[PDB]
Amino acid sequence: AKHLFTSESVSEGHPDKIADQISDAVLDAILEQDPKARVACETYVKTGMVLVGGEITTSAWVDIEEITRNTVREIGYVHSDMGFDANSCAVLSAIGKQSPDRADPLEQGAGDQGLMFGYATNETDVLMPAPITYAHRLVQRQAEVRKNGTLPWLRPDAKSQVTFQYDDGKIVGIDAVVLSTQHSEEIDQKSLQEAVMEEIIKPILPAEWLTSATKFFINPTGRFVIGGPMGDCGLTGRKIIVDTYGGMARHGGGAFSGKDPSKVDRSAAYAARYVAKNIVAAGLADRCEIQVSYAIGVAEPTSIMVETFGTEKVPSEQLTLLVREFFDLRPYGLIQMLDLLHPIYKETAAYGHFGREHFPWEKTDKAQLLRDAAGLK
Amino acid sequence: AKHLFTSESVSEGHPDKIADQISDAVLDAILEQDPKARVACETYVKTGMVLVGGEITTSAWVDIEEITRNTVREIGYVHSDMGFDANSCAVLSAIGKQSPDRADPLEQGAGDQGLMFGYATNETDVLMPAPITYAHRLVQRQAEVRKNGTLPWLRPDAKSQVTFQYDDGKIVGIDAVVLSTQHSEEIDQKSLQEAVMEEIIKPILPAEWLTSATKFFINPTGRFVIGGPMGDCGLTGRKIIVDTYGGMARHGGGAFSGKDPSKVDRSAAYAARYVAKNIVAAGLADRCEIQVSYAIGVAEPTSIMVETFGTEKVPSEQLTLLVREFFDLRPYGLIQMLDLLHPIYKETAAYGHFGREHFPWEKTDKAQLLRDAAGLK
Ligand SMILES: [Co+2]
Ligand SMILES: [Co+2]
Ligand SMILES: [Co+2]
Ligand SMILES: [Co+2]
Ligand SMILES: [K+]
Ligand SMILES: [K+]
Ligand SMILES: [K+]
Repeated sequence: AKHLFTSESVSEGHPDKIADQISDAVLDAILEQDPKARVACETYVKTGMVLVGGEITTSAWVDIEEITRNTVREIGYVHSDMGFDANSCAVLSAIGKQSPDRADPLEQGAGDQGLMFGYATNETDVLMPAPITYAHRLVQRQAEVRKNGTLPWLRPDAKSQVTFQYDDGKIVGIDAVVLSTQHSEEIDQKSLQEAVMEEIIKPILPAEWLTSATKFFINPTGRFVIGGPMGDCGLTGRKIIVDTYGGMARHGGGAFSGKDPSKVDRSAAYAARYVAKNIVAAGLADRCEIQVSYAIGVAEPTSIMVETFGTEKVPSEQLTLLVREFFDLRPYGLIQMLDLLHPIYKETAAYGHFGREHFPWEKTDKAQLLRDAAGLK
Repeated sequence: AKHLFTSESVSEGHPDKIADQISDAVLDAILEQDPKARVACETYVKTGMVLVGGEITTSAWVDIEEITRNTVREIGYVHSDMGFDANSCAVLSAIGKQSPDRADPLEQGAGDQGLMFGYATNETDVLMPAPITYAHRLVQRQAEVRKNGTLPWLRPDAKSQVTFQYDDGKIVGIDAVVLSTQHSEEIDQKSLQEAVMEEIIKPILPAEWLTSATKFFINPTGRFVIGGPMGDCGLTGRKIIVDTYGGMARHGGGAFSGKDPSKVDRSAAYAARYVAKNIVAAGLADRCEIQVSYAIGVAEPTSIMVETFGTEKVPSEQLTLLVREFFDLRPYGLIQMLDLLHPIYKETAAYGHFGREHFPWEKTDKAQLLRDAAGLK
């Protein structure tokens, strides 16, 4: 049966992502010097202004200003006529520093409560929903061609949204595509439309999916010239769905960036991506969504639900069974199973935390063991 | 089949909610004077500090400081030993003001792109998932008994999380309950546990659902004495799931508070709650989730999906059909259908935007017409 579904993505340099990247840049920077630092670092950015505020608990000494400005420059906001300059905006910070003050460390309990969700589906090479995969790929492409002089009239800020029509479970093709890139005053709009069609859209989207019918909307309102923080507000934790799975699978409250791995909100979610992906690369089901939860000071998850939406090749009790045998879902266990105490996190902060294959949670190393304990098959 | 599911809520005065309430307090305050003001007003609160920053476009003159402080006082943070004082914290603001500069206004296009989701299910009197209903009810109760001198040793900040076990679709009962209230240095912990059991938990949760087996965790880590902004960070748009449906139904990126109704992220989501609830009070299905999307400058939604998860009493094409006949889903249509240009919004900012019955989107006024166009039945 037909039905359509949509998902959105935004580039590096959309204001909430500028915030996400800065936070994580500070997370990495401390993790480089002190892999066991506790950090929670929420950023806010606004037209003149980056306020990076935190509670951090570490040895490390790190230069918030310098870190901030460098990140703003990588994204490329470097002159007042863009809307924001990395070399002259104000960076205020408000980071409270705490200097660091059971038998089996794996038994330490959850830092805070929470529910968190993970998905995979075999609809993609990366085991991700197609819409969120393609939306991310449009916006990536736009930062790519910007950065590499191909299309150098184009400025950082940009959104993509792709809407896919499916008949039963099966992607039929692409009903609409929308892309809106900040660009210089130099280029004008029909010429831009050809360019993004040539260079961002046609080389990313599968042709078989595009038809005579695909409604494309490229800068629909025209002249997107000042963007980024100018006239807008980024805060960490706002593009929370884009981070995940574009609205295909569910979400607990929680944001990732600027939280170190002791934070279940990040880790437990990475681990759930990891269990669900392994469940599917193993041929245990076609789609798998999984809810974990935790309660403060208990170590075991208060809840595990698995939902393979009628797509299992083994009954489900047996599934949740081996969910538990192959995975240490306790707070310190996650951190062990995925080897998290490293400065890996800024790369996460833009184009999808998931679907991207060199992160510890994307590897399908438990594939076979899951298969051949799922009976033997 | 058994499986469990969890949802979380937080009180007024959890820091992200303090932010949510302040933003919305400014939204209402302008809407009182200028119902057509465009406002987007993101707040950030941190130990000394409320930064309320915005882009606003209105006639209205309003006192951000005074508004902020009053809201902080209603929640009750009123003395340094709580962690935050409404009468002496600093309120900085950064609001850019713009003074206001097609044939059928209903045809004006979407302000921005987005996907948004709505749900109902007949699992509750209010047509909401039970977990998110009960979690909100625990935290409400805790603000209630605090505020009305029953339990006056208790301070604002608090979280609840309830985990429900279901056999097929049918709530069986409550596996675990967690509640963690900030409290004065006066009361200690065993005495507090009796009190919250007597006065917050036993009078809110259905008894038939509680058993011999219900794992209750009340202040698990003990002594929650300073809370609110002290040592933490609120930002608007962080308790985004709690706002919705606790993780039962899906989410687009988007936050509500501090956005006026021209903002699809709010409105379209309220309208989706409205269509889905009417679909179920009409007996068209048991659970209905609905995805709407929009693209910038188009007026019609780019996408409508309805998902009545095998629970329809009419086939689905016919459903999406009458989804379209009974509802004006265009940006200005939503605003018409739900009569939004009023100062109604601060009440939204704490305990659930939905499930709460005197908001324009909760009324089931299209009930019958939907029934008797759904064939006649
Ligand atoms: Co935003
Ligand atoms: Co949280
Ligand atoms: Co928070
Ligand atoms: Co948005
Ligand atoms: K964070
Ligand atoms: K959020
Ligand atoms: K907002």
